[PDB]
Amino acid sequence: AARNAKFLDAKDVTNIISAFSKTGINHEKLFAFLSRRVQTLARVGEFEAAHLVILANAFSRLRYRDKFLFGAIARRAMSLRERVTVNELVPLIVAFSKIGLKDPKLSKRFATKAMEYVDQMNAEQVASMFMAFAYFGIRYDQLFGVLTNRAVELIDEFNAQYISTTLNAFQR
Amino acid sequence: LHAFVRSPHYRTIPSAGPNGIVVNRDMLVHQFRDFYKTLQHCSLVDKVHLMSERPSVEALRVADQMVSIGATFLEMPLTGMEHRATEFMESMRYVRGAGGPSTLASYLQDTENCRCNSGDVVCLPNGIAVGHGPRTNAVAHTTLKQLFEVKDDQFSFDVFTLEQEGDAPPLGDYFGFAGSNVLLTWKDEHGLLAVDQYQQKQPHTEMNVVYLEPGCHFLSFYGVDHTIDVLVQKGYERSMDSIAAAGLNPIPVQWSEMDKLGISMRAAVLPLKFFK
Amino acid sequence: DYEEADEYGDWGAEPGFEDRRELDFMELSPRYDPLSPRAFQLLHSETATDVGIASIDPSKLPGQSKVKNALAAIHVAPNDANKMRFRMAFEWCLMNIWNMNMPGELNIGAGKALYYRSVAKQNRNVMPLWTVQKHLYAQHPYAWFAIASESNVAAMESLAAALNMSIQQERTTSYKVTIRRMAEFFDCELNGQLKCTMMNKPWDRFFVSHYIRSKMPDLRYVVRARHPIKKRIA
RNA sequence: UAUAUUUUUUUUUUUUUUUUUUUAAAAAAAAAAAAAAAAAAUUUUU
Ligand SMILES: *O[C@H]1[C@@H](O)[C@H](n2cnc3c(N)ncnc32)O[C@@H]1COP(=O)(O)OP(=O)(O)OP(=O)(O)O
Repeated sequence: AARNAKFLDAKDVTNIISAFSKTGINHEKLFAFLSRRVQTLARVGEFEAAHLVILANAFSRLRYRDKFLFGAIARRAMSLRERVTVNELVPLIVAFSKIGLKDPKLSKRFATKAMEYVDQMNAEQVASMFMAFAYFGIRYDQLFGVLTNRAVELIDEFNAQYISTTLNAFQR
Repeated sequence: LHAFVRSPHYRTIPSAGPNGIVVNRDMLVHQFRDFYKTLQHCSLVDKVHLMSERPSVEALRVADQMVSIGATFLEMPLTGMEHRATEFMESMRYVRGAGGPSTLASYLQDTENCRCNSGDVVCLPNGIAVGHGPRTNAVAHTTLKQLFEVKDDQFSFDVFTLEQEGDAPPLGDYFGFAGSNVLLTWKDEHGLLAVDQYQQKQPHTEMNVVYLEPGCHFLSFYGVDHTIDVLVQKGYERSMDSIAAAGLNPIPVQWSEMDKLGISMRAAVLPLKFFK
Repeated sequence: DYEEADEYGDWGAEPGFEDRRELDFMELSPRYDPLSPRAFQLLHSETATDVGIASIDPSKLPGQSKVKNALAAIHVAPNDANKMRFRMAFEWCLMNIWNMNMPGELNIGAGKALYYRSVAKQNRNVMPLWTVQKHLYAQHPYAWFAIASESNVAAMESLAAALNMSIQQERTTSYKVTIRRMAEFFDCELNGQLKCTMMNKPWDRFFVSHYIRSKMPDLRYVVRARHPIKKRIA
């Protein structure tokens, strides 16, 4: 794969990255080549709103950080306005927060998008994105307030398994 | 149905191309992405693949290497193109990435002495057209006569050797062809000569002809599929009306700066047919 | 996020074992690159993960009255195991460098190999040598520092008298420079008269071994070679 | 001697210094800094 990370399309690249994420290898040259190729492909829109989640999750779990790649992925997700649903938005936030050693002005824009996706989401993504925003380290008074306002309706759906995360994020 | 293009190099792109007019480096990059979007929407090509970056700007000509006439391919002869042969190697990879090697034009590349250029050979319904001029020899026409020729009531295929002057551009540049018996031609001396030469051959073709003002770059492909669309430069307005009056939908694209560079529609993309 | 049981190899018999090249004592992963160790081998003096075997006479034992030799597992001194691993790596390095036929050099440096805090995966303290070896060979969260003292100079002069050292060069002042470039890197040693008399590439780290002692003085064994270059450009 | 990028073209606001004019105060210009903003720049022979 290392010598063939250049001659691939989008689907092959995302499939190969997803396959290599789970194994646990840390070949640096392969990851650099695939990051370049992803950056080159993301210049002109060539990723549907289903492979960005896979790429971000695989890179975040792989424990590899790059400002340029994540910026390009965020920009491409930003271009496809109204196409990404909440069910396809929360995992991106989780993946970006798992590598939370980042800079502001990125979670700032993600706060704006989260405003209109609070209505049609259940308690699981509520707690998960709440922990993610807590790990971002930026005080979002209005976002936290609206999350608190909307969270009380689905208090019945709380299975008490993920109550620990939403309780611990406040302490965080 | 497979189309290949190459992104330009921003650092080594030269201003003031070989016509005495300066160019804007940023404007090329700005226009290339819109060209990509138009190409991938214009429904003339099934797939578009983005080739990697290379330093030489003369490498932006993805074509002039390898021509698709049918299920098989034909590589171009190595004559004066050795200085960039290396990058040619890379191109093939992308082709083989999603396609087979076909015949590798062993019969064409190794044909003793060869002088061929992508654009001298243009396909047509039950026909092939070779622009015999300062770029193509008669040996190539004889080889195509040997290879791509069949003659019967239903196995009907023909080859037309078209004469042109020394100063004429390559055949596929000016006079092209679009599906459903529509033939596009420049309204200059070269186009009139080509139309007359075609008319003297096979009078039973019944091919309607539409004229365009000279100096217009357009892309149109026969293809296994049938489609009514053409790609035209967003310059001369009268050509759009002239071609739309015949029932063909035109699509405008901007190529001012790349025209000053000297890059045509034929060499901007690489059409290919991939089968199983 | 926001094997360990099998690390000791106890919960079964890993199928397809022992059918691999003898690279147990070193970490080898599959061209010129500076600051890129091609073979890492961590070592220690107090702790050594190697057991030994020895012969015995079991004739007394009730039932083994017909066998004269029987092997038993005995622990071994760490220094002998360290020496065995060192020579096992050294023969491999010698064969490799002979096959490549590069100009061979060997360095034994004195200094401290100070590591970084991020080495400890899982934020644990006690871990087997294997895992720390893999972590060092993969992430490289370490840095080498060379330092000595002036007060021992006369002392090691006694070592000279102990080892009949002979002076081949006195105190010399040299201006080391790193003549970098946009494509490759190079180095030079300006003399007192200030001219460039050598032109060469940076050293290629082919094998690194850290011998850590209990106290301050630690040892670093390095095998490095220099790739050839046409003298025209030089 | 196992932490690679640094950033950049251009618009808005604020602060500091200098020259000029007028009545300690106001305005234009030059230089510097800070904040913000639109937009752009990476480097493999199986
Ligand atoms: O060990 C290195 C290092 O301490 C220092 N050095 C060289 N190049 C360096 C860069 N780019 N960054 C930081 N430090 C650097 O100098 C030595 C190089 O070797 P040196 O001490 O001069 O002598 P030695 O290894 O015995 O033999 P050389 O041929 O390498 O000089």
